Amino acid sequence: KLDITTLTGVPEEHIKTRKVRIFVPARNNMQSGVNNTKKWKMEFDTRERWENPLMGWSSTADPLSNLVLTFSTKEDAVAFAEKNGWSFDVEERKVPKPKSKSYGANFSWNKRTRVSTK
Amino acid sequence: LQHHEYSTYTFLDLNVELSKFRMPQPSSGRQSPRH
Amino acid sequence: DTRPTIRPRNDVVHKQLSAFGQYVAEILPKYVQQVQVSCFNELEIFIHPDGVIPVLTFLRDHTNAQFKSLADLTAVDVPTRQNRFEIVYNL
Amino acid sequence: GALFVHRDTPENNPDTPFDFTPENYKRIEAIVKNYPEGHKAAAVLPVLDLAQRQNGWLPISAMNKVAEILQVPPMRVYEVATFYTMYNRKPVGKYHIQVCTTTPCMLRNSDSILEAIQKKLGIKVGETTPDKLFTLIEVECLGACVNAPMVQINDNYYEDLTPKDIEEIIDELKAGKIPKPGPRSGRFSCEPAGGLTSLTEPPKGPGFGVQAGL
Amino acid sequence: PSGEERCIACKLCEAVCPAQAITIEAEPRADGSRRTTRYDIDMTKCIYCGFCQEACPVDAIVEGPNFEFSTETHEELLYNKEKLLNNGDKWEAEIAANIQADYLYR
Amino acid sequence: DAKVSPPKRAEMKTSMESLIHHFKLYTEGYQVPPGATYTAIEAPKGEFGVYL
Amino acid sequence: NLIEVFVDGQSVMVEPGTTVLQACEKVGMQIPRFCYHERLSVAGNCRMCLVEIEKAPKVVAACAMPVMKGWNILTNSEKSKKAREGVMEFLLANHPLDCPICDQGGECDLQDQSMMFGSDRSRFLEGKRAVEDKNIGPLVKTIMTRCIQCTRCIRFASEIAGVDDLGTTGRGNDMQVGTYIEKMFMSELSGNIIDICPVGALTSKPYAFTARPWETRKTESIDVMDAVGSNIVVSTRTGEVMRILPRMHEDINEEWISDKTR
Amino acid sequence: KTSFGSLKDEDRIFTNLYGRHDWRLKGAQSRGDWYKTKEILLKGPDWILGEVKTSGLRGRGGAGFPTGLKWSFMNKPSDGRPKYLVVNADEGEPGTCKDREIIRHDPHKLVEGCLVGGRAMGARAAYIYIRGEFYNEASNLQVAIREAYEAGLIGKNACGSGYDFDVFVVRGAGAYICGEETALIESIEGKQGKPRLKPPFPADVGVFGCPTTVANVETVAVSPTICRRGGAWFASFGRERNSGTKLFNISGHVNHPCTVEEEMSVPLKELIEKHAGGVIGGWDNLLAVIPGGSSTPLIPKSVCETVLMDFDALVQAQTGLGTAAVIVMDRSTDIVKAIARLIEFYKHESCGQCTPCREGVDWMNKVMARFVKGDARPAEIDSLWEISKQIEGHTICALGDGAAWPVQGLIRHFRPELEERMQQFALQH
Ligand SMILES: Cc1cc2nc3c(=O)[nH]c(=O)nc-3n(C[C@H](O)[C@H](O)[C@H](O)COP(=O)(O)O)c2cc1C
Ligand code: SF4
Ligand code: SF4
Ligand code: SF4
Ligand code: SF4
Ligand code: FES
Repeated sequence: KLDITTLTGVPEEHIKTRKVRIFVPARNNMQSGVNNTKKWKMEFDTRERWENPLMGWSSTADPLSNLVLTFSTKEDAVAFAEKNGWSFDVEERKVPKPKSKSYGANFSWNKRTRVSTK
Repeated sequence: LQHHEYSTYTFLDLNVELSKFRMPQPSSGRQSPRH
Repeated sequence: DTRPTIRPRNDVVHKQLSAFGQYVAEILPKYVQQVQVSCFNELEIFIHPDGVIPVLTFLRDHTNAQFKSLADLTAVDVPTRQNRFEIVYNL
Repeated sequence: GALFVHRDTPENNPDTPFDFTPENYKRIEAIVKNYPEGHKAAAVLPVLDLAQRQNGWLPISAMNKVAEILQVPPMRVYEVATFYTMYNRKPVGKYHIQVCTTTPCMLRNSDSILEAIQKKLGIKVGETTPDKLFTLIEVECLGACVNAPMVQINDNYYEDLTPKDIEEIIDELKAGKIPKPGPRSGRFSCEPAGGLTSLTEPPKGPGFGVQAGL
Repeated sequence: PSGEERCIACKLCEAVCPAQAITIEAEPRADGSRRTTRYDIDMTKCIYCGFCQEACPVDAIVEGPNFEFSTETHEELLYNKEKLLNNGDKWEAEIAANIQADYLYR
Repeated sequence: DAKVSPPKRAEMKTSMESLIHHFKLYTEGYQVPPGATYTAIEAPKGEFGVYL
Repeated sequence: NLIEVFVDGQSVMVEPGTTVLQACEKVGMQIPRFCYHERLSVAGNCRMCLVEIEKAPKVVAACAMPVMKGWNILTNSEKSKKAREGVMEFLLANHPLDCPICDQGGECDLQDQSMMFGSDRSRFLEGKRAVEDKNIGPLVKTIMTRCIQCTRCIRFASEIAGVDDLGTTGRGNDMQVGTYIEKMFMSELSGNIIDICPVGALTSKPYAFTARPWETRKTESIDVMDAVGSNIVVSTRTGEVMRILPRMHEDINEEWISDKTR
Repeated sequence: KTSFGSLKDEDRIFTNLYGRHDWRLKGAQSRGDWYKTKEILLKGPDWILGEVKTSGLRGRGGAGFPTGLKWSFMNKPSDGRPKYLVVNADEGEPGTCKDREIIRHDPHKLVEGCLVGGRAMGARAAYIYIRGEFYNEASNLQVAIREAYEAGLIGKNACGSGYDFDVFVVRGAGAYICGEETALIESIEGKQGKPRLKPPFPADVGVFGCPTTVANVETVAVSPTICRRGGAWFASFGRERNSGTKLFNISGHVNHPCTVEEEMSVPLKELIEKHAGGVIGGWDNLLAVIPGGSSTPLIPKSVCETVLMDFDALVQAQTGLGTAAVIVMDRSTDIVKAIARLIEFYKHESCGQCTPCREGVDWMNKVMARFVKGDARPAEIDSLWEISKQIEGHTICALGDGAAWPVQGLIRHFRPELEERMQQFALQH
């Protein structure tokens, strides 16, 4: 098994305490486009983001707070997480169901699908 | 030239007189498909 | 298409590069895995990692391939592959 | 020119008094009986027409009453009332002068008729007479585009008009009279102005030209 | 000219900034308009590229003509919204004149 | 090509299509078709190349 | 039962009654659309999904037209491109220059589809229309000048919410969406009309002006307001919850969340 | 036959167009109506459909679709739902007044046509959708239908044929778009007059969600005469595939505007100069003529000189037959102003549902107004042509096509006038 953890140079705190999530990003509900929901992505766990005293900017001590790796398939992401010794959490991809849509149902004769306005 | 004997309710009054001649309407199976 | 906005495409260089790629693939079938010519007339030869020295030495010394100058040598990290590191030679 | 949003007013509010007379209710019953059961929503247009014909215009209370009677959402009745042009959502005058300004009419100098109406009534297009007797509004072809300038006052067509003829019609209306509908040039119908070029012969009669046996 | 800020908090000046020097926070003001509550640019991170003034659709953020504003402490270079507004009011006459002289090329 | 180069500010403040593209080019930018290239020029110090 | 149709020549087996848009989605082509929504009745009025069927002289509406066996759908043909450009030009002819001030900016379907399928300039030399705003409640901020009359909100109300209050008043270029009377669109699912609306006509009043989509960090979580356990996305920016958006789960909440959850 | 355009009064289907006789049941029966109607219905739907097909009848609404096959589309076994016939009496196309005369002066012919068509299509009833402005005509039609009910011609056991059939008159509300078949169906159902999207076609899903067929008043009223006198007799008039007797409305700048039932494929010049006294000022003063109402592109005097008034001949002439409404404009007419007024009509009579229609019709209206003022540039004519092409074919209803076609015809036949007016406006300023 690949154990490249000793070669990546990551400190121990960010190898064992981390919790990598492997998922396909959900579609932005504000848009009908689905081009972003095609590649598997890998992100770490959110950590403390305190307020900088001088300016109020959101400070952080998490070096891995902006890492978003994109993978073609779930298996590749799982393998990459196993390579670096990161506790991965895979979420199964959710694909919208095929839906039976009929424009003629808008004017049904004995059904509730009859619309009152167009 | 018989069009000047028609009042506002002439069209609707004639429709009322025809209600007896009209045969029963069909049914969709509910009072309104909203039901 | 045509008109100023589009970039003109040169078919002659495309044909020449495709022919030379076929030539290289024929000469070195032991290491050459794939040959491509991009639409902007750039030739790429894909080589099995054991073929670094043979293919480069051929492309440097062969009379029909005098790539005597190493323009660049870089790597591309694609962590979605078994061999994430992709070493690229520019001659 | 009009607004398609309703602002509550003392003369036009949801509490404005309106209700169908019992004879109008009988007419509504017949109208609903016209359409198949389960589709009584098909009567929105005729019931709104009846409400406008009774009240004169369509207050919001009239639309709400129509929706209540037909058991349809009030928004559907609002859509119907705003989509069509014959529904007056604001009070109009006693006589609703409507002039066709489409190309067929325009070619026959309908603008002369419109100018004559404006000169006589003293109100521009869209205005109402100070005595609330006449309302002027331009419209599109009213389906009699072959009969010179034509104005529709209430339910009657006045065709083959001339400025003098329109002045006379307005005078008759203001003097409490019923002007004769139809062409005002001398012709009785869409026939040619001078001399019938067709249908001069008497009708053939029943059974004429019956092919074989049928 | 009315005296009101041109900045309508579209945040694309922050989005285009290649150094991520601009920090913007906005809320619906008491009038209901789009006004920033925080507009902070650290001159200690800016690359003086101009992309901000080129992206602004209302000519609000504008790199002015001043270049001699050296400070004795690092903290003075972390500009607030108040600092920028004050700067704009001070150099407006010149900034306007420069815009008028150059806006036809933009 | 207003989908690569931003439109003029006069066009941006008068044209809906120009404002959309100006908005997108300065927030997301133009999408570049997938591929790779090595473009080199005769820089004053020699050959300067970029493998994009 | 599966009939055979072709999308750009490639064969694909689809059920009878399948629409052109679904046939193209099967192979991976997402036809541009404004009026069509998967969970609403087919309207067919935005006309953005017009595509060219091979050997046919007229462009059909992919959102409504059911496929017939043997059809070859030319998604990227010149007729389709010209139809999309013309429809986008007509949509943007009267659209207001509010992109900097529109909260839909950066996540606007009209912007992205103009960038991808529309032209790059305007031939509209006339004056744009303006629509009086309608107040429909304390949650949905309405700027009706941006409405493209896609009738998504009307259909969503009338079908998913059961509230037959939204509708179109008038006709022609003067058609206006919204309640005819000054009425409040009161529903527990009213918040979703903000999401279905492609343009920034309907926007979240609490979320107004607070942030831009590209800067927000999306965290996928689960709702706890009720016992449904709806899947939501917590959009945070610089360590602060900016908004809550639904996350698609066909078996729990489909595409919607309640007003409390939102 | 070689030359057409001279119909004998014995062959005219509508023998009371001008209202010179009684329009009631007695007058209609004296003029041949309702003769052997029982036998026609007892022939069978197939026989009626065959007669309609053999007559070569095409739609008088404006589309010109083959009537026989269109009606036979409904000839299917019942699926448990009622079947209806819908008569299009909206008549909103500018210049079109033929159905008004039919309803006002020959109403019993329309009722008999409704009965025959419903028998042919197995329709339970007939909803006649008359224009809302046509109130006196609606009253006349209601009186005729009441007389038919009293005589037993319609209703239960219609004409003794054992076929149950009702005729309903539904008044309009003032929308030209309600002339569209699907929009008319929506208006009957009580919604806004917004046209549906096909498929489903009315022959499968129509009024109240039931199989339906929308047809013009003339197309329905000519059916009893076709059935009685024979399909061959009807096909004997006009060119092949353009057979029949057509009602023509001659409006605009003509000496004697009128409406006459001439034979199909009649020469336009013969039709104008014979039944209307020619153009005002002579045929040498004719600028352009719109042959089929407003939705049809205009044709100049050169085309009008030798052209036949039928579907195919006008189609070849880069226009259409439409409703056969012949609008005549003399050379004193501001043709740009007239076309702008037509585009304004289409703007004011737009459902506003489809994006191309709703936006582009108003856009073209503004552009045409600026053209009328001359306040534009010569480069904008091609832009307007492209806008019209984007509108045409990309809409739900054909009102987009009906608004693009006038602009296309004007640009094709009078572009020099537009450019000259633009030059005039430029020079003055
Ligand atoms: C904008 C528009 C207006 C129309 N107006 C009429 C009309 O006034 N009368 C009519 O018979 N058909 C009209 N039509 C055509 C109808 O849609 C339908 O095709 C016709 O009524 C049926 O003709 P047919 O059955 O005789 O073939 C109109 C179509 C459009 C698109
Ligand atoms: S300065 Fe300009 S670009 Fe930046 S947020 Fe304000 S208005 Fe937008
Ligand atoms: S000049 Fe403007 S865009 Fe450039 S780095 Fe500085 S703040 Fe950012
Ligand atoms: S809705 Fe979209 S296109 Fe319209 S102004 Fe807002 S961001 Fe721009
Ligand atoms: S308000 Fe939004 S969802 Fe409703 S019709 Fe307009 S664009 Fe569509
Ligand atoms: S997506 Fe099909 S017409 Fe709008």
